[PDB]
Amino acid sequence: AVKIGIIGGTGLDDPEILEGRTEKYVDTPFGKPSDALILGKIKNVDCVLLARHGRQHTIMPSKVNYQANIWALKEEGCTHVIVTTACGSLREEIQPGDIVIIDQFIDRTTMRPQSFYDGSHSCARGVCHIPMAEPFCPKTREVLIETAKKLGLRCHSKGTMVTIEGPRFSSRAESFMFRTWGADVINMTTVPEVVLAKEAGICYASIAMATDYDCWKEHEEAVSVDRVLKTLKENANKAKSLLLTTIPQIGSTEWSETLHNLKNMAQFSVLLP
Amino acid sequence: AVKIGIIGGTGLDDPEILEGRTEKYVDTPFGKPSDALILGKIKNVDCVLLARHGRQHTIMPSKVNYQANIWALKEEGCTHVIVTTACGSLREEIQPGDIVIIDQFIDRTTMRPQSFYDGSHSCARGVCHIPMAEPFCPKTREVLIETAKKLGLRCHSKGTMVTIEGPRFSSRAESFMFRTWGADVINMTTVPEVVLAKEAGICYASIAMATDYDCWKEHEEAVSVDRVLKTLKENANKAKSLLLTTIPQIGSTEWSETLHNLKNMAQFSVLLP
Amino acid sequence: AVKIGIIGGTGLDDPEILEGRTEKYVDTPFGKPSDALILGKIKNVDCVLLARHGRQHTIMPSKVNYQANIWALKEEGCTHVIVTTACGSLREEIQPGDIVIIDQFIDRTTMRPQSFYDGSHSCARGVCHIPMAEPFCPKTREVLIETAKKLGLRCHSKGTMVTIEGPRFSSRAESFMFRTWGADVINMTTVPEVVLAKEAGICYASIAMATDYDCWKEHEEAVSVDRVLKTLKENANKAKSLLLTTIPQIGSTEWSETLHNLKNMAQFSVLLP
Ligand SMILES: C#CCSC[C@H]1CN(Cc2c[nH]c3c(N)ncnc23)C[C@@H]1O
Ligand SMILES: C#CCSC[C@H]1CN(Cc2c[nH]c3c(N)ncnc23)C[C@@H]1O
Ligand SMILES: C#CCSC[C@H]1CN(Cc2c[nH]c3c(N)ncnc23)C[C@@H]1O
Ligand SMILES: [Cl-]
Ligand SMILES: [Cl-]
Repeated sequence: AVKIGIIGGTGLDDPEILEGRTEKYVDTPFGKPSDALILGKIKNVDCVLLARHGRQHTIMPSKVNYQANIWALKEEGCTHVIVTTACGSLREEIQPGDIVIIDQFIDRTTMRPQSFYDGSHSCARGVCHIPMAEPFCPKTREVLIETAKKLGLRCHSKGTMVTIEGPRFSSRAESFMFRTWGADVINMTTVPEVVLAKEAGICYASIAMATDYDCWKEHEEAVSVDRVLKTLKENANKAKSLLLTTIPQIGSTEWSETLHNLKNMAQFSVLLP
Repeated sequence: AVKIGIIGGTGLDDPEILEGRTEKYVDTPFGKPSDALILGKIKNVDCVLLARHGRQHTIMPSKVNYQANIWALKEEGCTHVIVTTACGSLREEIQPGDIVIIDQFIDRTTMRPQSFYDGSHSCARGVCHIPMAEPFCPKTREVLIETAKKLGLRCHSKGTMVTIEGPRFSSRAESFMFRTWGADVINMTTVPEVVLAKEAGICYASIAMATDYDCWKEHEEAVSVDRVLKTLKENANKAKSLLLTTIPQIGSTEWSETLHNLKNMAQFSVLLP
Repeated sequence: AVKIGIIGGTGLDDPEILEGRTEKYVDTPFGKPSDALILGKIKNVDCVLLARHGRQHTIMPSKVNYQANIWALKEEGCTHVIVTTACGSLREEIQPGDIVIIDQFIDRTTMRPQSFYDGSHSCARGVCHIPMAEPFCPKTREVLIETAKKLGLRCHSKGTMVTIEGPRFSSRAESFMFRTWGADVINMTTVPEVVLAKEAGICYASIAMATDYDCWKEHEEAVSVDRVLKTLKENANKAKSLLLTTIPQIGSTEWSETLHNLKNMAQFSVLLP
């Protein structure tokens, strides 16, 4: 049995993707999630949708309760969390509207708790050092890549996401710099969402959608809120189709070994007295 | 009508630059500014001076209330904010005593709010993502550069400021590293001052004064508090002359289109529900 | 007269190194240290041992009270602080089990106070900007290197430690990146421990022990908590022997000029009104 958590990002957090919807507000040991969980189905598969920034997009990236969001999805019984995230492109070949099925990150955040195991919660006791060599589930990523090909979508099979704190966009010097570090796309939300999913033993993958070329590339429209939202208005349907078609495929294969290995990694990352 | 906010940095925060001075303590939604606003004039031009670290230099860079400072200057009616900032040189050609009219930054701060739009203040509602491609006003910078040439000052026309959290100085490995990233000068205060000025719709520019070569360059005196203050004692008059001569030139040209474009950029960076 | 503070890191915080042990719990203006001070001797030399993470390893790196730990050791009268720290190797030639007598750092921490002089404590008044060009005591390092050679240990004479916030391990993209920045080893605790020791006027040195190759190097066992603790179980005796044999050598040479120079650097880093 699988259950798919969906975290919707900017422009890309649409409840109408699920059939048989029911709204459920929850609390967690780490506070309230961004908004109500939306429970529902894609074909025969149970899903749980959550708007990263709230359904009215009122929560900036620095203030998103990543702990509560992941906790809530875990507690509802999710085996997988597949998210969407708008991003800037740091590579000529990654065009606005393209999907990138990211496989790595570089952290540039500064303000965010990255662990459940902070010494202050009885529900997460001990000192936990989660491995991040392979932060995203490669099996979930594989299904996303295969499905995007079946849909004929422009989709990059890997990529390194640099996650900045924000909410400001990057300077040009920063944009240039991130290119030298080997970053391929830029956003404000992947870290610590991916990290906490891993501590939760959840298969996590990210549908990154390029919306702009940040500010490094000449003769392109400058990143701005309006430019991002424009690209998403034009291209959001592709992320929706990809979730709708991927999720049944996840539901039809066997995940017990993958989930057991993740559970083991998570459990053995915690040192108790 | 222009009104010029002046934020004075280390060694470079002198009330006697203004004629017809009056002290005004203010409060803001983000707390108290570093010290009293000093209201006054340079020739016919209204100005507002504020000591970044307080007039006795009692507030370390991490604890400066950048939000309150920018808010106070905005509320007093400033159209421009021209600041001074001491810095380390990361380039042989940038000698101690030189001025750099910086045009870019790299953020290495970790502790600082970078936005007015934190979800907690009625005066700044919404989610704001300000563009930082061009963080400094190029027209204000142009007048500073032109004026420095008229004064015969050693002045670099551009440069990338890496802003570290401090209050410690950088290690040698860090200094080396920042050079590879393309940083030209190093300080602890540009970020988030520049960012918040942009959200405020204010033309912001920075008179950076090199005081040392940080710790990368052989056979130079090591950076220390005493070395910084020594260089400033010797060279502060140049920043003073540059402000005194630049500000009347700003006052004599037309800023309405520049200010309108900045106001638009700022306003359209905010998403409301 | 010398007195050697010892901070023990992961797997490497063993009270039985000291003869004539007495436990002493203390408080400081910055809160409680990680655990009781253990007072005792190595040959004729007074020492003070403190477990960085508490004796049961219950305090994650982000939550270690670096200020209290250094303060407590200073207040007990330590002239030197020699620490152990497990780390990942970022260089082929630094093999698991090797010691590195690190001489530089790159900060990647985000959550940590790095100064005693925060404006909130009467015991540390003023604005302090400590120089970090040479963060570790070269004389203490020299004795460690010489002693490791006398013991026949695999020991690297220098190295740059990148200190990450954690508690997660690095992604592969990050690991790759830190290699390009010239980092040689990776940990979560050197910063701000080294910085605060310098403000305290204490000779600080670090016995770094490589436990893994992080996640950059093919055909090596992946970093995990279990892998780290396994390497330490196998190799901790080497750090113990090195402390036991180094400390008497420190005790037998003259430190007054070295300590005076450090005290001066620390004192002149503070600006008062
Ligand atoms: C309000 C609103 C909507 S626009 C700002 C969103 C989009 N997101 C991703 C993003 C898209 N382009 C980016 C870029 N160039 N840098 C960082 N992040 C991004 C970053 C913010 O969460
Ligand atoms: C107290 C006092 C006066 S000296 C410390 C000031 C100077 N400033 C700028 C600065 C000058 N040189 C620097 C360097 N090498 N690194 C960072 N920042 C700087 C950083 C601190 O705010
Ligand atoms: C609980 C427990 C014991 S394992 C986690 C410890 C070891 N330490 C140093 C360390 C060893 N290898 C590392 C690596 N690859 N990255 C960062 N840090 C490290 C980082 C954590 O404090
Ligand atoms: Cl923080
Ligand atoms: Cl960084």
